[PDB]
Amino acid sequence: LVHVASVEKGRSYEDFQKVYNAIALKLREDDEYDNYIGYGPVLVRLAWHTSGTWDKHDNTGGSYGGTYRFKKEFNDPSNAGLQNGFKFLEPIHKEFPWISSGDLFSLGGVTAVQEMQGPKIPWRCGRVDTPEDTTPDNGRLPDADKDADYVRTFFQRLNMNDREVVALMGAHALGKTHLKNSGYEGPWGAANNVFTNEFYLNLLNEDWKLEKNDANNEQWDSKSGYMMLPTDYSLIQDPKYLSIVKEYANDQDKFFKDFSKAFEKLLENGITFPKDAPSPFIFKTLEEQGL
Ligand code: HEM
Ligand SMILES: [F-]
Repeated sequence: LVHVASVEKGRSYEDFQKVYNAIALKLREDDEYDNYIGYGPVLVRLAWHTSGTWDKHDNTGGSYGGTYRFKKEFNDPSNAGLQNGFKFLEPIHKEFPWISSGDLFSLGGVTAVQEMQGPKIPWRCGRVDTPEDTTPDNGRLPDADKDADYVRTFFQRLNMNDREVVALMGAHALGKTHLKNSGYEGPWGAANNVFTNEFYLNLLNEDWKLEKNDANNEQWDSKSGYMMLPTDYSLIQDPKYLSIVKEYANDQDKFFKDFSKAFEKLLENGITFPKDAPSPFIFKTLEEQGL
């Protein structure tokens, strides 16, 4: 199967800029959510979980179809907590009903990263809604208590290499883990809603102890109050991952650049862009538009 991108009929850059804007403003205005973290991180996760189902071998899942809107995907245990992101975006969808679900879901992540001072993430449009029968089964998203060979292996199915994996992981600077959702509890860092390389810095410069949490899973905790999933901690256990973690903890700049490529790619996996499609869009932030 091939998924051809198909621009929403007669729409162009500034149409999408308006949708960025709406999302970016609600982000600004509902800022009490999760004890002041806001919606940015949960939108980033939604963007990733809606693309992260892709299977490179047969082209199933992925961001195209917006399948997250159907009961099966929406209630995947791996998706617990994301309801809040969909619930944020539902009113934005009603105001721009002409946008595909795939475009909304993925644009949400791109907006959230920029609005949190991350790099610009070129974004392309033309995900087309597909029917309920195209929804991938549960279980394509990664288990948290696994190791480096598990993470490398898992991410091969997304066509991501070592660099992309580590870059994309740095997204764990945003938000926290929530016991009721995933069986883990605690943020990865302090600058909870600002996109930085704090993730690689905390990985390397904290003294972690392995511990049981109240759900009876183990996680690596620091005296500072931070945590790391075993998959997170695996990135310093693997010598080839360690090297790239060092690079990013060192050069926020090279990380932003790499994350930007990986995210767009992640968000576009599975999609065939016809030869005469529009170039990727780069959207202005609220601050660039004087807010
Ligand atoms: C081995 C790969 C990964 C694993 C095992 C993993 C696992 C998890 C878990 C258990 C949570 C906490 C969920 C909760 O309790 O609310 C989480 C949060 C999060 N993940 Fe990942 N994740 C992975 C990769 C990624 C990627 C590739 C991205 C995006 C590029 C990402 C972005 C986020 C964000 C932004 C949050 C926090 C959401 C919030 O605070 O509500 N993660 N992840
Ligand atoms: F995640």
